[PDB]
Amino acid sequence: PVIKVRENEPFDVALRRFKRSCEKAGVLAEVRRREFYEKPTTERKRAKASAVKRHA
Amino acid sequence: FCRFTEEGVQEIDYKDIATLKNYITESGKIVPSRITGTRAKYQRQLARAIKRARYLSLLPYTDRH
Amino acid sequence: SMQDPIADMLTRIRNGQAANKAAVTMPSSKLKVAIANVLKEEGFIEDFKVEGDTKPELELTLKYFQGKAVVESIQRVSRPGLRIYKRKDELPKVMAGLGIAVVSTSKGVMTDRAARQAGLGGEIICYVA
RNA sequence: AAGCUUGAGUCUCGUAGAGGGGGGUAGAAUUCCAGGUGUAGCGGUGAAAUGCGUAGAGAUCUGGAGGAAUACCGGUGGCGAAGGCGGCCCCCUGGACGAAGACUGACGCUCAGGUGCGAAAGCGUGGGGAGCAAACAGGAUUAGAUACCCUGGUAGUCCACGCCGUAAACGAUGUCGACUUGGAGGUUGUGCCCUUGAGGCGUGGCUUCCGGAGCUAACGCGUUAAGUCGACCGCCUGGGGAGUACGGCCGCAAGGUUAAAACUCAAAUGAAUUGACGGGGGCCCGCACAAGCGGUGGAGCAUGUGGUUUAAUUCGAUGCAAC
Ligand SMILES: [Mg+2]
Ligand SMILES: [Mg+2]
Ligand SMILES: [Mg+2]
Ligand SMILES: [Mg+2]
Ligand SMILES: [Mg+2]
Ligand SMILES: [Mg+2]
Ligand SMILES: [Mg+2]
Ligand SMILES: [Mg+2]
Ligand SMILES: [Mg+2]
Ligand SMILES: [Mg+2]
Ligand SMILES: [Mg+2]
Repeated sequence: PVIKVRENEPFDVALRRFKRSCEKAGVLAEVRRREFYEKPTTERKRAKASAVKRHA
Repeated sequence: FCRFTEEGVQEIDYKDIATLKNYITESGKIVPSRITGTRAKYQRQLARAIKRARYLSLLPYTDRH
Repeated sequence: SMQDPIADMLTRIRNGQAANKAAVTMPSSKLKVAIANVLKEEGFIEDFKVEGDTKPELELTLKYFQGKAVVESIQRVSRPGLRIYKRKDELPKVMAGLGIAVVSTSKGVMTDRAARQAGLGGEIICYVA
């Protein structure tokens, strides 16, 4: 998320925008996922669990 | 809401840059069918087109490189 | 495979009885038709009718007397896996007479009682109550 | 002996697909090699140390070299007999599914033996080797730590042609064929009606959840049944001994497969229920902690116990809730 600062715009606002962009990307989450190797089976199980949760 | 269905097209081409850029984010990452409201085959086609563009370096893999 | 037609028909009938169906449609045969006729004679069903030239379809109208199914239990004893043949005196009496058995009798397919009356045995198709 | 189409097939247009096999190639990222800038630490954890780094590491920019896997799309998405299969593109090719129709006329089903496919790991020669990572080493941790944790690190993971032939190969539901109130959907098509607009009519195939009848030991399954029938097989007959021995057959080997007996036990389980318990989750509460105020424990003294002792040290009280 390459972010540039506009004229007539505060630093805090820019920071907030950057944060939003990051959130949109889901980079941190991806990193977390990749931090340790996941077995395919485990991933599948997780997905299934998520699907189950979705149903309410 | 699916635009492709509304249009009534056979194939989504990698030629049209303006349509493809609407379906990816700024960083160079594809937007899901669940958010956009697209049909699945159409979504797949779109993805393929995006990939082709990336290969040809029409739309980037990553925005920082 | 479509191995036993008679058994299939019986199953369909049972299903109809369970789910309270007014009319049950099924692929038809001459022996099947005869069986249906026999059943009608016995008093289990309203009316049967076969319709179809290339693909014959037997339609069976079922009775539900006093809010309950008339054909309570309907099961084959003779089977494609194991055929049961019975002698004249060896013929069963299903539920002490109050209930019947479909028998392939050599002088026309009929009831076990009827066969006994005649003096003839054969293959005991189904047990009907 | 003679025939039929609905079963089962083949032909016309299509339909999508991580269906395979073979060949190319793309990106990021890691590693390493080389160089440039740069300086005091880097890396790691719960905290540390081993490690790496005053030789200039990490950091970081450029140039590469490679090996592997394909982020995002990606979804109880799809396809396959299953095992499985996801970057992209081509070649070869299997199958499925459908729509109108045309034709063959039972060509059907299952399958003992038999044959083929069969994740992983392993095995075999030859490659290839970036990461990861058994083993292995060091550090920790620890009462000990052959572990969990860190730093490293060989085989292996990757291909080539073979062997192996096992997995909780699991929908723990054989395979096929038939029938029985439903819904929410999703997925994949397709044909009409003025598509009068994404849409409408219905109406066929495919998969997911809830659930009626029913069923079951219940849990639950539930038009994809574990329901109502039929076929056909396969397998079970208390647990352990033991899916082991011995023998055969297969295997390069590992082992696999078939498959006991003696002896032994009165249970072995399965579901569910009340409990209790959890170093599970949620709630709340107590001077429970925190925040505080003084103690005891150290000393002497009083007292009570125990222990030893005495001729006898009456007896009882023993976590709190005996002292
Ligand atoms: Mg003919
Ligand atoms: Mg392997
Ligand atoms: Mg090898
Ligand atoms: Mg390790
Ligand atoms: Mg060690
Ligand atoms: Mg096995
Ligand atoms: Mg599996
Ligand atoms: Mg099994
Ligand atoms: Mg259910
Ligand atoms: Mg063995
Ligand atoms: Mg004291």
